[PDB]
Amino acid sequence: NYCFAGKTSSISDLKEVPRKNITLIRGLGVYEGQVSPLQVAVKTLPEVCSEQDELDFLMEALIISKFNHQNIVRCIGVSLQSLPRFILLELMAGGDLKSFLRETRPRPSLAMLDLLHVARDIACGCQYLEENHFIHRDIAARNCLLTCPGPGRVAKIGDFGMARDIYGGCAMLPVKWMPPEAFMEGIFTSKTDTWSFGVLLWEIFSLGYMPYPSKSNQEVLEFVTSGGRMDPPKNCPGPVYRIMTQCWQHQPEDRPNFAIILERIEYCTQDPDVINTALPI
Ligand SMILES: Cc1cc(-c2cccc(Cl)c2)n[nH]1
Repeated sequence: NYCFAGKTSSISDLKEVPRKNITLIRGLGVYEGQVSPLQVAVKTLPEVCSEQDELDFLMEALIISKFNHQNIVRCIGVSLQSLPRFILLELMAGGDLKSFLRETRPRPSLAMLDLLHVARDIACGCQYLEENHFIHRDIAARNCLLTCPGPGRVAKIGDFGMARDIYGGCAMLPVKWMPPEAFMEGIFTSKTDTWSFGVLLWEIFSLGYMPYPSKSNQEVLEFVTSGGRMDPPKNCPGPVYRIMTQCWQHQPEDRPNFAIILERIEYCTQDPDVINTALPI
């Protein structure tokens, strides 16, 4: 049983697709697939898995199925009555955002306005989640996807594994994306996602760098609790960095909600001094 947006659903509300219509085309590093012809992404549940795993996998399908927003990957259906168990998802030809930023890094193509649109796209999805009282818990560039690598790309939140687990270890917590109260007290609110979006904003304008580059998890933990914060990414415009620093306010009540973040991202797309800033090569 899953609840969201005022309703409770179950494995039944999902759209079961008969296994016979589903064809795998590639591994994607998750597979490209076909449904008779619709092009989809197929998330597979290993047959070698525990019973906790099985329930983990079912919840994710219910979670993503209850969202209706252009910046959240669509759930096409499921194939759970056959093995291995499939979740069918919107295909995002652009791939994940962290790799795209790394491969598309300018070299001897991509401009400041493109990064702001990605940031706006993800901020729009987070607002939708916030307005519906869903806490993602793992906003990060690795969990965002792009429709296409070229112009007119749209970014969307693509993975909800963390929100399903707490619905898995100290060395596995995304500490570098978490605010103090989260890794200290295990408190999670919409203001948890605000902090994480700030780190995501740093990932975006650093063009795919790991946050707190030379630090370890425990170093970051002690750095952040003491009040330390990352420096601007190379060439990052001031107005963009100021969004990050507002997202990283120590007290959650001093952080902006996602409506304000969107508002400030849009004001940055209207500033020539911002969008005419060159990326580092
Ligand atoms: C849920 C989902 C993942 C993807 C995808 C991941 C990596 C590369 C590419 Cl081309 C697509 N699309 N949809």
